[PDB]
Amino acid sequence: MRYPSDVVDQVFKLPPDKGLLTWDNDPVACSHCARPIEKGDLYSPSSVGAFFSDTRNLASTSRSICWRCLILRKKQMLNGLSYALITQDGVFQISKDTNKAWLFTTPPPAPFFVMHSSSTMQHLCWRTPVTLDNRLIKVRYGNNLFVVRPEAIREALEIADRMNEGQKKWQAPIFLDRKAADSGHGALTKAGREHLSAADQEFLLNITPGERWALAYIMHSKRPQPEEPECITSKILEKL
RNA sequence: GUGAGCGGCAUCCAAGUUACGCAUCAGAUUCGAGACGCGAGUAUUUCCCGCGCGGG
Ligand SMILES: [Zn+2]
Repeated sequence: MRYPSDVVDQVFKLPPDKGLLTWDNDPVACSHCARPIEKGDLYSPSSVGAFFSDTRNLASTSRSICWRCLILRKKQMLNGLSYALITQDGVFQISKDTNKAWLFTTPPPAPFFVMHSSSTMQHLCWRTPVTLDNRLIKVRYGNNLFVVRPEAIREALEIADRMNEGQKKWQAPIFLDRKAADSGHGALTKAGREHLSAADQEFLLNITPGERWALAYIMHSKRPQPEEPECITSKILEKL
């Protein structure tokens, strides 16, 4: 899998819609997934409407949308892929905290896309870049493009465990917000400020925003136990 | 063509109501406007201070 639109024909196996124009000009990328639209490929002109708030994330100004993206842009597809992890095998739901911990500590090997909506409904799937290697996971949370490294997540979890192994009252070394919205997101808490060594503080201050967002779900007083998410592509196909 | 470019934390809200610086406490005890200015002592030079003259 190479493009976000590749999930349609590879895990949803949906044939293209009808009434679609056929490109008969010089190739140009899809305005959504940057996929080339060569001669003979089925496309459709852009008709996003006045409620499209993702003009900044458009891959190109070609005003053309491939059929895979047209399938992806359906309301049933948007709602189904709000908290979805699309691997080669199928589509899983990472909405639960345990699923997030499993994904960010024991990721699947194959290429996969990670989606997470920050609101009721958002355009995600055609914006998420593919994660080619599980060591450098690219996560699209709403409008933010996050890079999550599972090794850094594990190291931060170990740092917290060493910090709070003895004290009965568990305290978060770093202030984290699940929405990545608080003005104190990523700042060191007091307990971590005078209970962590210089190296651990330096490591905590030098984590990517995506790692802070992930730890905002995985790092708590009682760490969630990782579990495999349930397959969802059947539900999405049935509702489509 | 710096994962760039583009993007109002913004709108609305009474610190207010009620409350005695007040009650009590000698500026008192002693003592004169009534006393204080020379009619006090001889005759012509003696030791001396400034130097004929000032002066013990
Ligand atoms: Zn596309």
